[PDB]
Amino acid sequence: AGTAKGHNPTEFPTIYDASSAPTAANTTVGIITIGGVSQTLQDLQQFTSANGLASVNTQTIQTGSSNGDYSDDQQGQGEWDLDSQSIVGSAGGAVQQLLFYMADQSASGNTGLTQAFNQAVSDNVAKVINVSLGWCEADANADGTLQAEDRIFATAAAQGQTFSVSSGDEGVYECNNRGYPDGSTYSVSWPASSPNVIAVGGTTLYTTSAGAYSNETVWNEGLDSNGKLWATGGGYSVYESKPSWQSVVSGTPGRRLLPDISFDAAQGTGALIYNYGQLQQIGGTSLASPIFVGLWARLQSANSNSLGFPAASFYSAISSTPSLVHDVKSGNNGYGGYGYNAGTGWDYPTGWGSLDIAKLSAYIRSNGF
Ligand SMILES: [Ca+2]
Ligand SMILES: [Cl-]
Repeated sequence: AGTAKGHNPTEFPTIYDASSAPTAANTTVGIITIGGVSQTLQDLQQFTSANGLASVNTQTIQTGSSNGDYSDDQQGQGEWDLDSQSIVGSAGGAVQQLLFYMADQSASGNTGLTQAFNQAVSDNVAKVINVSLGWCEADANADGTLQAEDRIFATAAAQGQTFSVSSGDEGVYECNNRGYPDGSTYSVSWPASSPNVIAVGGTTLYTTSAGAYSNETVWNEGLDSNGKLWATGGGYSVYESKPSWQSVVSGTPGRRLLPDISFDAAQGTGALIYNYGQLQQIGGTSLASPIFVGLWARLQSANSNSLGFPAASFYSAISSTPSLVHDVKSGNNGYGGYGYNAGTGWDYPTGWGSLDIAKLSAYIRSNGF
């Protein structure tokens, strides 16, 4: 029902019932990037100015060597643009500060990215940090990246910071050359599979003619011209054990199940983003995660930044309180009859579904989080 169309980031508060919440003006938000953000900061200025918003206070942080390579990755600017504009829109147009934690591009292995995570945790200034990135968890495990980075995320959670991590864009086929159909062989992304982050999957978002929420289905846009699947990542880690709050999803393996929650990701229902000055309609779970980050930062500002890492509370609250979410029920995250199916309650494509922010805010006021 409803219509599939692109959306300005300033629409996400209306869509996810956040208009009545404070903005994130009292919460600092981080974004992990690969390389520099010089064009992204110009695109952010275009965004805030076009939408008549107060300018956003930004900082850029070289997280690795002094002599590292923090040049702009040109294609990457569109990703940091998606992240930053979607955060600020979802946040209601205001964040206290946006911190870009830039990974060194000339560091060995995945150590530039690991150092960017590390800096965000060590500084402990951002309450919420967006990670619109990932790759096959088995590859991360094989070279020690998984173990090194999980230590950092564990410190974050203990400090009360929320890392939000996109679940992936390959459906169940993350490890098959990043999204080529592979029958019944299913896999998941890192760092989404960490139990120390909030993993965010993807929906197809339908709105009414007045722009209200109508419905969400699983994000699955099928194959591109290369034969690669575009769909929400979801499944379970082969390595990470199930954190005990996930026990409420009965009949699942003893592994970290993902995603936790989901928001808009279909390109066909995606965000209108300024990229090198030009408006483009962009999706991915790289959209869904920044939507969560901006919305969650509103709830942090409503609660004096006192909400800790929220995974356990999400699973207890939502399992007991279905009115807190839009439960996705239709669609699949594979191809050719394979993959996981959405269904009643928690499912592998979408987790609990999307948050109804004003309802969650009322729950937190009554019950804490
Ligand atoms: Ca569901
Ligand atoms: Cl845990």
